[PDB]
Amino acid sequence: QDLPTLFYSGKSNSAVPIISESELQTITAEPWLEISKKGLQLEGLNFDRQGQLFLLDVFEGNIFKINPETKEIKRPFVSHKANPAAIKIHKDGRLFVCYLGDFKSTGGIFAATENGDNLQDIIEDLSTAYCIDDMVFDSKGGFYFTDFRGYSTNPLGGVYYVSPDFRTVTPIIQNISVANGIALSTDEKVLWVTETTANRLHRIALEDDGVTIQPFGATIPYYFTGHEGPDSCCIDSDDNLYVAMYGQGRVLVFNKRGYPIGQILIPGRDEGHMLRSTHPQFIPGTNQLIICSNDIEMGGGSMLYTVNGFAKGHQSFQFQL
Ligand SMILES: [Ca+2]
Ligand SMILES: [Ca+2]
Repeated sequence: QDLPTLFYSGKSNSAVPIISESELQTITAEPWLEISKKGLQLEGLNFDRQGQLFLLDVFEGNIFKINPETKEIKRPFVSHKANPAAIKIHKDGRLFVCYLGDFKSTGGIFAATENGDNLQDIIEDLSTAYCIDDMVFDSKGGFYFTDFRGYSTNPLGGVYYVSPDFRTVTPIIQNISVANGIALSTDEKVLWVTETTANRLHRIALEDDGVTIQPFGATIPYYFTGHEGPDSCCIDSDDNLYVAMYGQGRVLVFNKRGYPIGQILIPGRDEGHMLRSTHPQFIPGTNQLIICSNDIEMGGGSMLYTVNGFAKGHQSFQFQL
């Protein structure tokens, strides 16, 4: 575990650090496992109850299952829906796959066993205009998802909440220029959302009903910078937020109050390599972070990188007892 590590030193230990990105505690990720020498748009990291890693690639729709110990890579099935972008495992073991469809309106969410059986349309694709990029389950089995639509000045995107019985969809926050990453705080009273095409971080304080925003509760604690923008995110047990930066070859880390406290660089970024860092996720029961990226832009491969985060990963829904 002699991996580069993030510590609570200097301004990384302050509740409200006044600091610039160039001054952030920074480490460079170590190569962990090459998924392929061919360029694949890796995304959707998620570990099952047995600690096995699941992920996928957007353009081909391959679903991969990796053994963290042996490093064995399996490709159980392929998405029957176009451009899947995330995998969130349910408490019952099912894999929920978010997909973008035609990037205009035919996205949605389907569920299936880890072998690709029992395909279920959780959020049907053609009846609604959503193009879903990611989601996060609450402790009740309900979930919040990101509507990945629009662009900079055309905020068609937003965040919606699906009831535990999957029968209702409630808008949480709209007018977002491509909602991408999403995460719930450990107490599930704060929702973090990334807006890719406008480079903004959203922090949303929720009422006890989990759907109503507290007065003046949705704010912009951080304005990102650089092409292209923030991507997927996850938290750790200390409520820090890890945000993969798409096209920037890095991951930014924020404390529970939304202040930057860490920075993780992907090797080769300065030369234009592996800039497509899309998703961060912890190996269950540890503080070892895995980050997927790819070198499609340079005709390179698809690689998973690793570093040690500030704390152990949070026990999300798939680990509930
Ligand atoms: Ca749709
Ligand atoms: Ca994403």
